[PDB]
Amino acid sequence: MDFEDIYRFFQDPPPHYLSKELAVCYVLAVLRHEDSYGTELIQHLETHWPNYRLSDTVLYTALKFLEDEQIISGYWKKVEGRGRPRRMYQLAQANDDRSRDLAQLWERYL
Amino acid sequence: MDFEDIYRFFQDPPPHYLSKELAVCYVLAVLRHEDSYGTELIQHLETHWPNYRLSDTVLYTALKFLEDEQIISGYWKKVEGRGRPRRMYQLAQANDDRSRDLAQLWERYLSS
Repeated sequence: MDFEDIYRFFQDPPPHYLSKELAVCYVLAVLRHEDSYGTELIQHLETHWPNYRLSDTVLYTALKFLEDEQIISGYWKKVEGRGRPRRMYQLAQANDDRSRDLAQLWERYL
Repeated sequence: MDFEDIYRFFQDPPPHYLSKELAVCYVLAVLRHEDSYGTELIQHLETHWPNYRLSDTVLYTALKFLEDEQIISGYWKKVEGRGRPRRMYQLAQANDDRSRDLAQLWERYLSS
């Protein structure tokens, strides 16, 4: 323990990993603006909201929930230069106040 | 999970245990107003700032640091109707008031 290490923590504290509940609301906040995919949802968090991180396990949990609830749907998309397609997600509906409200819990949490 | 979990999470998330760094600043914020003791420092944190908790492990890390750096000192106090004495803590007299700066870091963190 030492003073440099203290103001360190305060000037640039380490991030927290999202819980499944936060992850659901984050993912919805993103998809309300653009379709996305797992790798990007993780990376976008680190770049846009660097006090937070998202693991593959929690991301999967959130996506499975949102699919089970029919709030999002998945689709395959080509990736230039690659044979293997990419699994994209989009909001399942045009108008869904549930997705809007959940996204708003994220923006209010922040 | 279900949607009720979600709203319930946002209404009352699990509290965050203080890191050793935040615990040093919290303890100093307390001691700038009053002498205190371990069990009180832990309880006071939860009662006044319920989004946080302090463990005995992290508290004793913080207290040992602050004693080793000569910012705080301890003394023994007699508790009514009890054999076991109580270790109290207070800011030591010093020229360089290290506690102000660190206490500020707590309060600023709270508003952030």
